[PDB]
Amino acid sequence: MFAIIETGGKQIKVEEGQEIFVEKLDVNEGDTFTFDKVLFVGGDSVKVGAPTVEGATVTATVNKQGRGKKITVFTYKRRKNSKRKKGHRQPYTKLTIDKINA
Amino acid sequence: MKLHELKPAEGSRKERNRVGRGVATGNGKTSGRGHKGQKARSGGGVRPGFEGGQLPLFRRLPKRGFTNIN
Ligand SMILES: [Mg+2]
Ligand SMILES: [Mn+2]
Ligand SMILES: [Mn+2]
Ligand SMILES: [Mn+2]
Ligand SMILES: [Mn+2]
Ligand SMILES: [Mn+2]
Ligand SMILES: [Mn+2]
Ligand SMILES: [Mn+2]
Ligand SMILES: [Mn+2]
Repeated sequence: MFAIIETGGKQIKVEEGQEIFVEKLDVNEGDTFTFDKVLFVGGDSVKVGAPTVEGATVTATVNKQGRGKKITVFTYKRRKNSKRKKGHRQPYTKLTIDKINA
Repeated sequence: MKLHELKPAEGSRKERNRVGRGVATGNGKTSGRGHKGQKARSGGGVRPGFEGGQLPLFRRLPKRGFTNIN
């Protein structure tokens, strides 16, 4: 029994007991988040929403509020004299699911 | 002012430009391109090819001159 939740700029498929990694969630490092936008839920019984299967909160606990590996954005125009380098590390949130639709 | 905490007056002093040290700096041709941005570099001093720093002349001078108190 899984479920699909809108949550980043993107949708996510979550089965619970399953660590997930979504966009920095602007909530605390121990609090339990409840995802509001659930599209579809699978399993033996199956709700398939319009946008939103009405009701139905997926719940997860916040584990880390982190920043991913740096990746250096380097770029250059050949010959015509002009490179540009910038490091980047994206913020995230690792949660872990518990009781989808519960 | 405690000699290990010297602080120069606000807005006085600004780091000199150093041309020719890199490219990101914005100065590696240094400046100019192709022309007389050669080392000798003589523009000429003030001129084109037609001398307009000269048209005609009017002059003379003898001893004189005072000092004004209003
Ligand atoms: Mg003359
Ligand atoms: Mn925010
Ligand atoms: Mn400078
Ligand atoms: Mn330039
Ligand atoms: Mn050249
Ligand atoms: Mn030139
Ligand atoms: Mn020059
Ligand atoms: Mn020379
Ligand atoms: Mn001359």
